[PDB]
Amino acid sequence: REIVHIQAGQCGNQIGAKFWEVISDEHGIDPTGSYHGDSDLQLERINVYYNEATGNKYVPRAILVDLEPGTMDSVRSGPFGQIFRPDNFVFGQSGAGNNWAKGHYTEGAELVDSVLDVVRKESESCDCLQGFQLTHSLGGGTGSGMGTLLISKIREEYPDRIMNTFSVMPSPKVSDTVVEPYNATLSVHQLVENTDETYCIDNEALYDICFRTLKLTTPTYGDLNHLVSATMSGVTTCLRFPGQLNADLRKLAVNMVPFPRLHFFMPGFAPLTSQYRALTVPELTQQMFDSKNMMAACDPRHGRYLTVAAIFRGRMSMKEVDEQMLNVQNKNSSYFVEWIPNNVKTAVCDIPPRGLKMSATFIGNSTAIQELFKRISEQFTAMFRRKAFLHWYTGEGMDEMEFTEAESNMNDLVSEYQQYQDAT
Amino acid sequence: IQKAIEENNNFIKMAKEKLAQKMESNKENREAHLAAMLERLQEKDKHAEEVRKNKELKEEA
Ligand SMILES: Nc1nc2c(ncn2[C@@H]2O[C@H](COP(=O)(O)OP(=O)(O)O)[C@@H](O)[C@H]2O)c(=O)[nH]1
Ligand SMILES: [Ca+2]
Ligand SMILES: [Ca+2]
Ligand SMILES: [Mg+2]
Repeated sequence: REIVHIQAGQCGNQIGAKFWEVISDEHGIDPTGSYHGDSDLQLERINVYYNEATGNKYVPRAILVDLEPGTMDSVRSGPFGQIFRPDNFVFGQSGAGNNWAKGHYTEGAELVDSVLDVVRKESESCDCLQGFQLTHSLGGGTGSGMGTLLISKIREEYPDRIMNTFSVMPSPKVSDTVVEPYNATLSVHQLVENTDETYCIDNEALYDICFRTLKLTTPTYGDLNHLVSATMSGVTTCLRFPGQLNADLRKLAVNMVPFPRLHFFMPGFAPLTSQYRALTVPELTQQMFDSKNMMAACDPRHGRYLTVAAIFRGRMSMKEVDEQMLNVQNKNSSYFVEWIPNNVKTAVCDIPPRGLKMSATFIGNSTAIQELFKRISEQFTAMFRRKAFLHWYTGEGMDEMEFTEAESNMNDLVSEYQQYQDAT
Repeated sequence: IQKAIEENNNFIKMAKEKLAQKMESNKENREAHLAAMLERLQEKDKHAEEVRKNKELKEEA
């Protein structure tokens, strides 16, 4: 079941490069694309993310997109630069200037057809494509605007294929420009309409984890992307390794999304790294459900869990795991809805990640994700009520009306979450 | 996108129009000032011609 990967913009490309590094390591592929691992469990599900090339080299089914060549210069030079198919570097020369309008309407539109050509030529070589995954930020212009435009186009061309995203939310504590709430607000609406699952990675949470928990006084984007790549590896673990259930993207989405618009997930990971202590299953579960281990800066106790999936990795006792999970639930059971019976599920992968003997990845569909959207909305409004900086967008053809619509759709989305938080 | 193009073109057009109008108006104004000053000097020459003509009408007396 093949997956097509797309990474757009600076943040998108950086996080995608780290993800490919991580999973290439896990699958035993070296930077040249040659396999040098030590198990066939590494290969049984390797066609999901890699094409088999001449000489039986393995090449990621990844399309790299940017409106400027910088980050893709670095990527093509970096650790795993030479593994990406050269044709799949699709770039422009100008940039998007952290402007959603430039990425979605002006500069991006000039290149979206070129990108879709590579998307198509990758899809044709798929025995049965199960869907797409995109990595991008919502606070910039290329990732944000052009990736949402690409998602719209892909839905047009592949209306019946799963579209999932790892989307990095902006946060003032780690910020590049002040117009991030605008871009984010306009992107989120797009996602609400055009993604089956969006894993909300909040840089606020990443920074707070790297500072308060890993005790890193001056976190760089690399330190946050370490966590993001760990989570991305965890989320996709069940599809990349053979010991697991039989579910494509569509089945997992079907069981994790009770309502179409409420498909924004809170990722989580444990333990947090940047040690040799063997971590125990009870500690894994407790940390995994701890808010301090989660990538979205929301308090799960201010909301309720619609569905929960946990992927443990490592050699552990499934009996102990499943006792500890049942502990953490039956104990704190006021934060799980009673109208979705048995909404917590757990998988255990006999293969661990690298550096860690036991890890747990947390995917939670919680109504507490509100707290992120209201945050963004507040920032949005705090500027939009004075039309502040709107000239950046009006100069590229946008009308205030559109900003008002984007504000309203997200305030609606917040309200929908409130509706399912009170239901009994 | 077409609205963005339309506004860029509109800005260029009105920049050009207002500048052309300004330069035309300035040329007209400076030309009028010079012309007035030149005609004033000519009328001055005239008064000069008149008085010098007058000198000839008293010597014949
Ligand atoms: N996690 C993470 N976030 C980033 C990184 N670089 C930028 N961002 C965030 O994304 C926004 C900038 O988006 P950018 O990557 O420039 O995409 P573009 O502007 O569309 O090219 C900023 O608001 C940052 O908070 C990164 O390396 N890692
Ligand atoms: Ca151009
Ligand atoms: Ca074409
Ligand atoms: Mg940037």
